[PDB]
Amino acid sequence: AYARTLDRAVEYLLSCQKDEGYWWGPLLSNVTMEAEYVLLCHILDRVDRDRMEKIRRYLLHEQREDGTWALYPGGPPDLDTTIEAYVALKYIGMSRDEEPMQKALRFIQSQGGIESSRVFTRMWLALVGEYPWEKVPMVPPEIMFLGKRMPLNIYEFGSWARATVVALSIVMSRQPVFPLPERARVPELYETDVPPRRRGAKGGGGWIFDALDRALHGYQKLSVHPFRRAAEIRALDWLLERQAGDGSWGGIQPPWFYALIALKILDMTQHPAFIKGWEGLELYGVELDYGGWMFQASISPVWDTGLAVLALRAAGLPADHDRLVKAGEWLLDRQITVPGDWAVKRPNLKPGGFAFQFDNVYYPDVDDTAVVVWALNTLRLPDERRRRDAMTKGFRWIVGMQSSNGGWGAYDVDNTSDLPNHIPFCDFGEVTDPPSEDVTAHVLECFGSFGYDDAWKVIRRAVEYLKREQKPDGSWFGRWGVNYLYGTGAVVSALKAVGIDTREPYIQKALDWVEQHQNPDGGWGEDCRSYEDPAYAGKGASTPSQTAWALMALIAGGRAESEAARRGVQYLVETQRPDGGWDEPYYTGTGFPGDFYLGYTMYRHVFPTLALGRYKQAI
Amino acid sequence: AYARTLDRAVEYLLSCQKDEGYWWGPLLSNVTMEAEYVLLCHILDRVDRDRMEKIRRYLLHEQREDGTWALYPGGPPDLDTTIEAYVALKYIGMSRDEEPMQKALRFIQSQGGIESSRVFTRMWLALVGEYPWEKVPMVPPEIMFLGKRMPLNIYEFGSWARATVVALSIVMSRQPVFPLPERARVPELYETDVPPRRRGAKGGGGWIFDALDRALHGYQKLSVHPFRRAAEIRALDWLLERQAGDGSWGGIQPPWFYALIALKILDMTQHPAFIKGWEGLELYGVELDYGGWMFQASISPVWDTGLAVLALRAAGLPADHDRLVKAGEWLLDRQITVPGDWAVKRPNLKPGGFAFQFDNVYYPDVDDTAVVVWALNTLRLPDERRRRDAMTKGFRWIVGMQSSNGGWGAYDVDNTSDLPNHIPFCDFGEVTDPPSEDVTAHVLECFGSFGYDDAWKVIRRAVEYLKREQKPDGSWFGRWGVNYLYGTGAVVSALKAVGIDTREPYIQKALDWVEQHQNPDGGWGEDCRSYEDPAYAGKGASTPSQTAWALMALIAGGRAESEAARRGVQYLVETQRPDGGWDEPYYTGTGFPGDFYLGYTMYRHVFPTLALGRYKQAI
Ligand SMILES: C=CCN(C)CCCCCCOc1ccc2c(-c3ccc(Br)cc3)coc2c1
Ligand SMILES: C=CCN(C)CCCCCCOc1ccc2c(-c3ccc(Br)cc3)coc2c1
Ligand SMILES: CCCCCCCCOCCOCCOCCOCCO
Ligand SMILES: CCCCCCCCOCCOCCOCCOCCO
Repeated sequence: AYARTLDRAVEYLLSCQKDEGYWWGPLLSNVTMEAEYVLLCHILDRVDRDRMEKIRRYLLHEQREDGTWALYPGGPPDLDTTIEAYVALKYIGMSRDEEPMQKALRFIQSQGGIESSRVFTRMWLALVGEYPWEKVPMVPPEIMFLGKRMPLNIYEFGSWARATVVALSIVMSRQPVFPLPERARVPELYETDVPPRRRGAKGGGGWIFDALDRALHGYQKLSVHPFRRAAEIRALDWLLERQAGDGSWGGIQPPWFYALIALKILDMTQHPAFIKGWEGLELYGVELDYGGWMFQASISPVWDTGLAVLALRAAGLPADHDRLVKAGEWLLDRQITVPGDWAVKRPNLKPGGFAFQFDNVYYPDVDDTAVVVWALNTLRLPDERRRRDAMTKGFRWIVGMQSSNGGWGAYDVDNTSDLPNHIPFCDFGEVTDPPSEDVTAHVLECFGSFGYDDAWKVIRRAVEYLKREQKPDGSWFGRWGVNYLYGTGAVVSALKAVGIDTREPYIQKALDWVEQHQNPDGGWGEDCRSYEDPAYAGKGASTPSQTAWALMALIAGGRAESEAARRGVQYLVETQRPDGGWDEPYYTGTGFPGDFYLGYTMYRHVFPTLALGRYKQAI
Repeated sequence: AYARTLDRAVEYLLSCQKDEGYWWGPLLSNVTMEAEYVLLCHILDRVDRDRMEKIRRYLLHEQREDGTWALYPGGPPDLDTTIEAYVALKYIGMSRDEEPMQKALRFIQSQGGIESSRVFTRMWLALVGEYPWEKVPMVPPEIMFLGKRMPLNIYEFGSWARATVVALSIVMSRQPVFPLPERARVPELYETDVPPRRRGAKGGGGWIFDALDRALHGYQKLSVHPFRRAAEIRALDWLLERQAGDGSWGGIQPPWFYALIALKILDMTQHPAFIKGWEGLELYGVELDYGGWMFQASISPVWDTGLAVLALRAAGLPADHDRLVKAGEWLLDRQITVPGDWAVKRPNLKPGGFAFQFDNVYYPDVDDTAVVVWALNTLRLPDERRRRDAMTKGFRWIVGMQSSNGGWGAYDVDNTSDLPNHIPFCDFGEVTDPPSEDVTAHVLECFGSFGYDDAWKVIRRAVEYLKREQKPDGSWFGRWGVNYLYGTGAVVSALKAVGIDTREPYIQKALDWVEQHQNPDGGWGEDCRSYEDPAYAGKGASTPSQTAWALMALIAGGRAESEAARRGVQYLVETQRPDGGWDEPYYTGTGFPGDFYLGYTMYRHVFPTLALGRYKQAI
C-alpha cells in the first residue's frame, strides 16, 4: 500500500541532498527581514538598484488582497510587518497612491498608526529619522558593566536577545540618524485618529522600569557621561569576539544587522569584521524563480541534515549507505570544540555540541546536538573511531547542559530569569531561554537510542519535568514547532524511547487527544493561531508535517494499528506528489510563540518519510 | 647629453606603473622572514610541500660561499639570521651533513651557539621546543593594565614594537610548545665551546629590569595569577580592534605572525580575524623567477607611487599628464580619515595622513603623508575640489604631528621615552619612535612646495632642530635611508625648499662633505656598515640611488654646475641600462640602524630620474 509512497519519498529526499553530503531547505519567515534589509542598505549607503527591484517584486508578491502582510500564510494582518513593508516599498520607489500602497496605508491607520508598532519598528524608523529617538525604549552601553551574577547582566537574556542588546547599546548610545530622501518620507504613518494601542513589555511593566527608562533618556541629554566611552568599547569588543565564521553574529538576522550598523557608527567600515560581515550577507539571500529575492532569518543546514538522516534510516536505508555516509562524515566535521557563551554557567564542561547553521561556534544548541548525535548513532561510518568519540563528546555536552528543573533549554542552562521580560524594550517575542518540553523530548529520545532508560537519574528528572508540564487535556506545548501536535508527538515518541510504559494513564490521555483532533480528511493540522487563542489547539488545515507528528505519537503509543492511525497513513499516501514530495502552504515552525513563525521547507518531505518509516516498522 | 638618459628613464618608469595607477616594487630584507614563515606554518599546522620547496631554493640561493646569510648583500655573516635559516632548512628536509648545513653549523658554533642569538630567535626556538622558555625575557599580559601616562605602558613603545608586545604577552603568558619532529630537532646548536657572547638590551640593562625579569619568571610558576585572564583578553581585544584590512597587523611581518600564533593559542582558528589573517599572507609573498619564494617584511605601494610621481614631474611630464592623473586619483582614495593610535596623544587632530602599504588605517606615517601630499600638490587633477581638500587635511595632520623638539617622528608625537630601551626583551633594532632628520626634512620640503618658509614659526623650530642635529663634518644621519648621503641629501634639499640660504656656513660645510666623498667612478655610495663603524660614512660602492641623493644635495646648494656635479651625472648616464632602468645590488634603505636593512626596489629607478630631472632644471 504505502510502500510505493515511501519509495517515492526516499528517492525524492535523496535527490535533494547537496553534493557535499548535507540537506538544506530555505527558512521562511515574513517580510520584515527584506524590509529591514532595504533600510540597512540605505544606512550603509550600499543600494543596488537591481536588488531593490527583486525585493519589490517579492514584497508585493507577499501582500494579500486587503493590502496587508502577515506573520504566517493565511494569518491575520500584522501591523509592524505591514508598516515596515510599506516604508520599504515607498523607499524603493512606489508612490503613496498606487493601489497596493493605498490599501496598506489605510490598514495601518485603522490600527493607530506608527504609535501602535513594536519597539524594533519604531526604532528602525528612528534610524532613518521618521520617528523621535526619545520615544524609543533605551538600552545603555553601560549595561555592559553588570557582572555575571547581577540583575539584568547580558547573560540573563537568551542568546538571541543578548547579542542584539549588546549591538544596540552602541547604537542607542549615539542615537544616529540617516535621513531618507523627501520622496520616501512617511509622515502619513502618523495621520490617524484611532487611539494608539501600544504594546507593552512581554511580562508587564513595573513603574520602576518606566521611571528608569525616563531616567536613561534624561541621562542621555547630559553633556557628559563618564565611563560611557568604555561601556561602548566593552560592547564593541564583546561583538568583535563573537563574530561567526560566515560574517554573521549568531547566524540570525537581528544582531547581525545591528552589529553592522554599530560598526558603521564607529567609522569601522574599513575594518575586517565589517567587510566580512557585509559580504557574508549574500549567503543568506535567496533568488526566487518569479524574479524576487528574499533574505533568510537564519539557515538550517545542520538541522535539515540531521532529520533527513533519521528519516531515511527509519525508512529503511542501510546504516552504511554510501549516501548517508556522506552525511555522517559531513556532520562529524561540524561538531563545535571550543567554549561558547554557554560556558559562563558551565566552565568545566567539555565542548561537544552542534549549531543550527554552517559555522556558528559560540552558540551550539541542545536541539541540534541531540538530533545530530542521535542520527550519527544510527550509522556505520568508516572511521568508527571518530563516530565513537564525537558521539561521546556530544553526549556529555548534552548531559552537562541539563537544567535545574530536569529539562533542557536551547542555548543555556537555567536561563530562566524573569527580570528581562519587564523592560520597556522587550515587547517582541521571547527574551529568555528556559527549558521546553520539545527540546527535552528530543534529548530524551537521543539518550534512548543508546539504551539509557528510566533507571538513570538524568532521564527520571526529565520525565518528572515532562509529567509536570503536560496540559489538562493530555497535550504538550510546542515551543519550536507548531504546536501541541508538535510537542505531544515529540514527548510521547520520546517517553516510548526511554522505556516508559505507553499504557500509563497520562500517556493514553495524550494518545486520545491526538485521535480526537484528526481532521475529516484523515490528516492532522494545527494553525499558528493556536498560540494566540486555545480554540485552535489541534485545529487547522491538515499538513504533511503535522500529520506525521500525530502519527508518530500514535505509532509510539501502540495505536499504530488503529483507525486514526491507518486513516492518517492514507492521507500521506494520497496527498504525496508524483515526484515523491509533499506540499505545505502553512508554517509548522515556531520562532516565538505569538510573534514569529517559520516555514521549515524540508519538514513537508522529511517527517512524512520518518512517520511512514516508523509505521512500516510497526508491522 | 643626459636628455636621452632622462627620456629612457621616464618611459621605463611608466612601463612599471600598474593598471590601477600605482607603482609597487618589492621590499627586500633578509631570510628571517621566510625562515620564520616556515616555523609559523609548522605552528599553525599548515605546511604546503610545494611552498616549502620554493622556500628552500630561496634560502640556499641566498646563502653565501662561507655558508652564512647576512642582513644586507655583501655584509658580514649574521648569527641570528643564519641560525634561523639553518633550522628552517633542517625542518624542510636537509640533513645536517650536506655541504651547506655543514658550513653554517660551524659558523654558528664559532659564535657561541644559540646562546648568542637575539631574544626573537631564542623565542622562536622556544615555540617549537628547542629552547627553554625560562631563558626568554618575559613580557606579561598584565602590561595591558598600565595607564596612558605610566612607565612602560604600551604607548611609550614605537608603533611597530607596540603591536608585537601586545601580541606576544598572550603567547608568553601561555608559554606554548609546538614540538618539532625528531628529524628536525637541532640540539647541535648548543654543541660549542666558544663562550656565549650574549647581546643585551639596546640601551644597557639596569639590574632593576634584570630583577624584574627574574621576578616575572617566578610569578609565571605560581598556580594562580589573579586578573591574568583579563590582561589576556585586554590584549586580544586590543588586537581584534586594530587588524588591518588585508588581514595583517600594522602591515609588517612581526606582529602579524605573532598575532596569528596568539589566536592559534586561544583556540580561535575558526574566527574571522584568524582566517583573514591567514589568507592575507599571500599578498605579501613573491614568486622568484628561479623557482624560489620570498615574503616581504612590509609592502611599499603608497611610498613607491608618491616618489614615482615626484620623479616623473621633476623629469618634465605635465602636471595633468593622463598617466600621472591615474596616480593622483588613486592616491586620493588612499587618504586615512579615521583616528589611529596617534590620536592617543592628539585627540583633537583631524585624520588626514597616509600609510605605507595599501590598507593600514590605524598607522599612517608622517613620511608617506608628506611625500603624498607634496606629490599631489604638483598635479592638476579633474576633481580640484578633492585634491584641494585632501592636501589640506593631510597638511594639517602633518603640522599637528610635529613633536616637542621641532622635528617629526614617523608614527607618533614625542615617542621619546627612554624607558623601553632597557628591558631584557628589547635587544633588537629600534623600540621607540623619536623624531629624525630625514622625516623632518621631507616634511619641510613638503611645506616648501606650498610656499611656506622660514618666516613661519613651525618651519623655524624644525630648522632649529636640524641645525642642532647636524654632524661635526657637516653631514646628517639617515634614519630610514642608508645613510649620511641619504640624510644630507634630504636636509639640504629641504632647507633649499623652505627658503633658507644655501650660502650659509653650515649648508656649505655639508655640500663640501658631499663632494669630498665622490667615488673614483663619479658616483657616490655608502655601505650599510656606516651605521656600525664611522670609517664607512660616505664610503661604499656607488649606487644609482645614493648618487642621486648626493646630486640633489649639490643641485640644491647651487653647485649644480660643479665638477663633482657633472661628474656624477655622467655616472648615472653611463651606468643606465638599455631599457632605461638602473641596477643596485646593494641595499640603500634602513629598517633599524645596525639591525635591519631594506632593499627598496624602485629606488634605483626613481631617484636617478628625480635627480636628473632637477639637474635639467638647473639649466
Ligand atoms: C526546531 C528546532 C530549531 N532549533 C535548532 C533552534 C533554532 C531555530 C531558531 C531560528 C530563529 O531565528 C531567529 C532568532 C531570533 C529572532 C528575532 C529576535 C527577536 C527579539 C530580540 Br530582543 C532578538 C532577536 C527576530 O527574528 C529572529 C529569528
Ligand atoms: C623611508 C620611509 C619609510 N617610512 C614610510 C616608514 C615605513 C618603513 C618601515 C617598514 C619596516 O618594516 C619592519 C618593521 C618592524 C620590524 C621588526 C621589529 C623589530 C623589533 C620589535 Br620589538 C618589533 C618589530 C623586525 O622587522 C621589521 C620590519
Ligand atoms: C582569552 C581568555 C580565555 C577566556 C576564555 C575562556 C572561556 C571562559 O568562559 C567564559 C565564557 O566567555 C565566552 C567566550 O567565547 C567568545 C570568544 O572569546 C574568545 C577567546 O577567549
Ligand atoms: C568606541 C569609542 C571610540 C573611542 C576611540 C576614539 C578615541 C580615540 O582613539 C584613542 C586610541 O585608539 C586608537 C586606535 O584606533 C583603533 C581602533 O579603535 C576603533 C573603534 O573605536
